Amino acid sequence: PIFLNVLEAIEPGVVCAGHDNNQPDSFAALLSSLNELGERQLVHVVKWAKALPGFRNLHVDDQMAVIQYSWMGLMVFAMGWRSFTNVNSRMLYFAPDLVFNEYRMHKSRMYSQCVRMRHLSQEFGWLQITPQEFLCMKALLLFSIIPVDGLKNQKFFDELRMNYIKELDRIIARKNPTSCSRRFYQLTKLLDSVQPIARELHQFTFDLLIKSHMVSVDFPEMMAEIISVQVPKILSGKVKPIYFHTQ
Amino acid sequence: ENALLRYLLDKDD
Ligand SMILES: C[C@]12CC[C@H]3[C@@H](CCC4=CC(=O)CC[C@@]43C)[C@@H]1CC[C@@H]2O
Repeated sequence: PIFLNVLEAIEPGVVCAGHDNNQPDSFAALLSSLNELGERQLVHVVKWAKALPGFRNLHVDDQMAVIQYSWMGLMVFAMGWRSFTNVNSRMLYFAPDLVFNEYRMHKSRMYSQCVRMRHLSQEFGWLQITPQEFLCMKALLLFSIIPVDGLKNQKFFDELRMNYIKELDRIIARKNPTSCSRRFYQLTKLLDSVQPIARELHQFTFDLLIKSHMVSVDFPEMMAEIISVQVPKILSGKVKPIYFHTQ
Repeated sequence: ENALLRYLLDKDD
């Protein structure tokens, strides 16, 4: 199982947000900690992506692009998984030092978004998603959002995405075709469900960046740049998710 | 051109 071996081997470890849990909750402290967590996880997503089979055959500008567009979805999906495995989706396990209960979901001013993320987490339970299905699905999320005008070398991206879909299908293949078919259907629907969540978070973080000075929310270096240059391309429709099913 | 991100992509470390 060469492909699964690799994904297992390269999977990032635990990342802490640096949140002070000894202090009372506030919108500013929670969001500043989430922002710092995003920066920390981005460092890990880059190291991971570089190690994915075939990633480096992409044009370097395209490597940059897929990372810059896909991080929100990737990170939401991984957080959904952590939440499922660590706390049976009861709370949102952003990091060991940043676990959102309902009060934090309210104080963060992201309650509705948190609801959807917890629903995603529950799906891993409801669908009985395996660790190996999770790994293949997460890898595929890196290749699920691109410019409508295409990438620099679209053909190499298309080939890579194709191969990650095939690896997912293999990990699903059940000597009964109907079982594998229903399963692939379910998992592709679940992958699609990440995108509207990521989009709502894109809008929220962009709006927050625009007003960050007014609410005492800190955005680290890479996050601020990505959210001001790359995220607006998503929000303006220049960059769109790749859906399996018609929305 | 995100310099910090490109640096992370370019560095081996
Ligand atoms: C983008 C954001 C900071 C980074 C957060 C994001 C919510 C989803 C998320 C889950 C993680 O596990 C890493 C941090 C991220 C990626 C937050 C929504 C608003 C805040 O500005």
